[PDB]
Amino acid sequence: QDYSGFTLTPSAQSPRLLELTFTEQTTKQFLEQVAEWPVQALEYKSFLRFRVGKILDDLCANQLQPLLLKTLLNRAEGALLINAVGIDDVAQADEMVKLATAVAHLIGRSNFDAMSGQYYARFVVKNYLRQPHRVMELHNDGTYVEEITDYVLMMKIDEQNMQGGNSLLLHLDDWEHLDHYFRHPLARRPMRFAAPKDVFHPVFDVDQQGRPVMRYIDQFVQPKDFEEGVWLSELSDAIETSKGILSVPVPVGKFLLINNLFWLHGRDRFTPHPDLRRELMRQRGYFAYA
Amino acid sequence: QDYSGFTLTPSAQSPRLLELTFTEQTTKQFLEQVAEWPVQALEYKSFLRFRVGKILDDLCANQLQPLLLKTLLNRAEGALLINAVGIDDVAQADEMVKLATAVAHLIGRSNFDAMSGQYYARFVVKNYLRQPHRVMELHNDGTYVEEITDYVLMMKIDEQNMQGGNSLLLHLDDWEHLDHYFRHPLARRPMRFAAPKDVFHPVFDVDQQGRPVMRYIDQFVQPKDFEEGVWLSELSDAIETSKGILSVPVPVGKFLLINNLFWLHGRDRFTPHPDLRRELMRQRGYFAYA
Amino acid sequence: QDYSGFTLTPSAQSPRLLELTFTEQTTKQFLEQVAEWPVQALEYKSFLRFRVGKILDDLCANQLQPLLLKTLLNRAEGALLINAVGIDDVAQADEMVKLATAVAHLIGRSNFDAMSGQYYARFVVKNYLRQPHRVMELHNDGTYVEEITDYVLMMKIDEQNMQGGNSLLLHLDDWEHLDHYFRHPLARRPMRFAAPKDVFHPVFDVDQQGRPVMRYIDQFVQPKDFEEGVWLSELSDAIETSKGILSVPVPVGKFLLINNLFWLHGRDRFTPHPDLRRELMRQRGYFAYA
Amino acid sequence: QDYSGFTLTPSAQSPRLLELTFTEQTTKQFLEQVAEWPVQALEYKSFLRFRVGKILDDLCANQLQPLLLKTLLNRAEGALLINAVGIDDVAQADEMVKLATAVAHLIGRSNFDAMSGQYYARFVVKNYLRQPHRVMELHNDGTYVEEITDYVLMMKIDEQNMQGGNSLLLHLDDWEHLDHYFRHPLARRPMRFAAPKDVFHPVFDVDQQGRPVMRYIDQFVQPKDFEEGVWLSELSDAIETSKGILSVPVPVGKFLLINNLFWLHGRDRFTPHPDLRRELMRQRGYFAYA
Ligand SMILES: [Fe+2]
Ligand SMILES: [Fe+2]
Ligand SMILES: [Fe+2]
Ligand SMILES: [Fe+2]
Repeated sequence: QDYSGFTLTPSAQSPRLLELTFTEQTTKQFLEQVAEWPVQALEYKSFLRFRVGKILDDLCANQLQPLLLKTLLNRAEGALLINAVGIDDVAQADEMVKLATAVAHLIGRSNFDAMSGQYYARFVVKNYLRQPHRVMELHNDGTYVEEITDYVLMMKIDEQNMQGGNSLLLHLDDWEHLDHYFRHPLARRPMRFAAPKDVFHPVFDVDQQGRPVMRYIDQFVQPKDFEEGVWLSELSDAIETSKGILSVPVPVGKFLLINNLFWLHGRDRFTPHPDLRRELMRQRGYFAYA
Repeated sequence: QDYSGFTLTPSAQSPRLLELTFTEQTTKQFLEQVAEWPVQALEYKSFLRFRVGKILDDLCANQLQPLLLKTLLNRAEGALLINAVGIDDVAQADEMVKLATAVAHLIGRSNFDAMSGQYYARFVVKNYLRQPHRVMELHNDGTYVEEITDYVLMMKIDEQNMQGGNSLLLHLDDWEHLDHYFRHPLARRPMRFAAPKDVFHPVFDVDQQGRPVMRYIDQFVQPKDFEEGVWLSELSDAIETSKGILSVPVPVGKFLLINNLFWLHGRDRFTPHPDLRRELMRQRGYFAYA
Repeated sequence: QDYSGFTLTPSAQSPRLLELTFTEQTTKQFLEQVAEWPVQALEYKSFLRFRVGKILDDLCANQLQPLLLKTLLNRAEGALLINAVGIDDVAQADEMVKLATAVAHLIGRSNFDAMSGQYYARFVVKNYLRQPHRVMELHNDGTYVEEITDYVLMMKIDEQNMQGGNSLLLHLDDWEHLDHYFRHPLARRPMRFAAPKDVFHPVFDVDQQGRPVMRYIDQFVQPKDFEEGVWLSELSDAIETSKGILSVPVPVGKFLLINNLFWLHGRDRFTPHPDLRRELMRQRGYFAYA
Repeated sequence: QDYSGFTLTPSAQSPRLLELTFTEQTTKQFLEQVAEWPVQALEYKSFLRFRVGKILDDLCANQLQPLLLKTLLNRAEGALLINAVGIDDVAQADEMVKLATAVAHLIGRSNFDAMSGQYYARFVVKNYLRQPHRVMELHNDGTYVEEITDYVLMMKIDEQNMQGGNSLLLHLDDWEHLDHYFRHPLARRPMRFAAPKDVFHPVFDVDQQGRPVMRYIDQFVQPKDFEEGVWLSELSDAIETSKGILSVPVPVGKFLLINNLFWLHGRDRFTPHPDLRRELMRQRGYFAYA
């Protein structure tokens, strides 16, 4: 398939993860057509988040939106690494926020983020949970609020003096222990989840066709007793040692966009360096389509 | 396996349907040990329904109850035809009610039946829905009340001048159109069900492992529009013409006991005869096990 | 416009009331294709009401359903007189119920009727509210239940020795006093309505575009005081003396199908005759369309 | 004061009870102007109850309605005996229902009556609670339903071979034991009232100015214990032996209309006679005024 305005190819890590790259021409026209709205105008007026999405999609002859949706909702796939030729440097952070906003608002809506007070959040890492030699464990987002998070978007804004730190991904259908954990008696028992109002939901559920989906994070699940706590500790080990995990470099200017129901994500350890600098932007939300 | 007090063999119709026959000795001892409780005492005091179950199970060295449960809950099976050597005539109707009560109360509890005002009901057929030349369509029981019916028990009390009229059975896993109907967009949409307070639930759902189960009856489903109504009418035809349907003679003194979640049941047409007489007893309820 | 399977022409009474007549060929094929479902099967299985609708629509090359909907929802129209060549005698009552059922279930669903215990009701008139010399006052149906009745269907099944008795119709946009009553302070005040649980709603409301619609009947409105009661009594007189009222003979085998939000209906007086016989069928329900 | 269409004079029993008599001319014009509505039309269409009220009031140059309201709401009065010259015989029962309906619907609305299924009820007495030698104890109406009854209307339709049976009345401000019972600790304690859903309210309350009002009947009050029951039994005796009670003959064609908050009513004993005949009509409701 030859698409209008972008190309599409499988990643080096997995055929489940597709790489979508906007052509230089699409990128220039996009930036020109959204220059009248600074990032602040997107912050203030949520309708402009959808408008910039429409602008990008029209520049791709209305082929982008159905491709995004089909890829993210397809159980066999459900993940994209996305970039635009010519947006690849920390000095273009505003342009990166604009691009990611447009893509996200073609498939749904980005929820309010408590860490920033906006629909997206940016974080800066320089040199117990912020240990460089520790892996951030695989998890799903949104486990401690009532409404389901359908997607997670993570964009690399900057990277300096950085060895390691790849994003880690696990698709449930590549996880060799899924069948063992999904069939356990505890799998579909509602458990308490709390951040530091509590919600109750199981670790596993099923999609419309009956296939397993997952809502799990070690930090926010609150086992009520020994039985639950021992089972969860083993679950954790069975995720973290999986042979199906992907290790994905996210270069500056690219972002991962993944279906949060059947992908888990995390982050690899990295080398400490006095002049290390890593900057990320995230957006999480719900799918909505006509 | 040689069981104590009963034998067990697959039916002529399907390996999914097992035939359990209590030996003559078990039958005589059972009747002796429950003779102090007439059927009326079972009607009045629901604990005696469980007591007579315990009596039958003890006579089978406590092998009956786990066999019943495992067979009814096993997706590959989930149906029994049950009888007792020496109970085979309409004059022993009381003994038949006692036997069926004991078996049912080993796996759960029989619900109140509006047609009789008791935990079981008996009906007598002699010569538009009571047409002999019409098939009673395949359906699940309990579709129009809030709590799920897990089992259906149908016992033949009497049969005279009767050609045809077999019980019809369809296990979902023998139904060739299951995949087509379970994946349709309407399959898991809650629909209104009413008898002649309304409840809302879908036609299809899933068991704990994600496999399809069904709660359907043509008469009590109330489609809200053309879309729903046309789809249900086709569903009906796809059930009634299935090649997977079993045709099971139920002789006097035997009863079918089936898992109402993944078996549908109905009844075949029969020949009119001036001196026809058919008498049935039913019991429906929920599973409960330690 | 030449339609496939039916013709369509304005009535002698008003361009707002269109007459739709199924051709003889459509009628014969329709009756052949629904002969396997007697009226009782429609009573028992509500999905078959939609199926017979689909059968009629397919015979009209799928032109009937969009024509019905557009006519009934069009403010300038909203009423049909409908018949089928060859169905015109009391001996074909079953065929008349089948036809009217098919048409109704193409535009929505007919609600349960307390007078019959079915989705339609038939009534037989032979020789204070059943006085022949009295007009049945113009009204809307469904005024004393919570959910809105969108349509009313009234079919003449039989008529013998009958002088007068036409159906009376008033479209709000032909009512010369609408503006006076819709602007009164009482027009949009919720009032109590009860049949002989009470509901509360105003006599007037507005459609989506802001135009007046009405939910009124003299018998079931319960004014709470002198002010309300005097105003309603004048409203009544202003309806009953309107110059915009239509007088429509409904011959045997025809039925009126009207939008109950902006049409009121009633019935004219008639001559007593020892051997008078009039038989009607009604169906009332809600619109539903994809 | 000379009123238009009626005269007004204090009763022989008490200055608190005024007698209002419609003149012969007002009566004839009233009957002429309401002849198009039989009593059945009033039953069917509650707005006509208010319309006939308007007709009577207009014939009294709009002086009747404010006189009715002021008299019934005035604490010093609150009771009327009402009649119309020329309506005085059982053969004019329909005219009596029309008159009483008009008066009542000028001051409020008559509630549904369970004994008749209509807004008024008629009863016929001929020769333990229906003993002739027993007094019907003084009480307030409406004590066992949630909403307050503000007025009681009792009209004599017929009387034959009748000695005694006067209506008994007690205004709270003529009751010598009021102060003793109103100040008791139990006076304002909510008690259970039930007819043969229960409501809870005290025996005494206060009007807007802080003056005592009463909601009491011996038959429907349900004391919860010895304390309540003994106090109520003494209350009863203190009402029934009061020196303030009025004894009012109600002749055929007249009706009492009383404020049910500060008047109690009952009925005196009477002589048995083989050919006794007494016929009453009642209406009870709430006040409503602009
Ligand atoms: Fe995360
Ligand atoms: Fe059944
Ligand atoms: Fe009507
Ligand atoms: Fe009373």
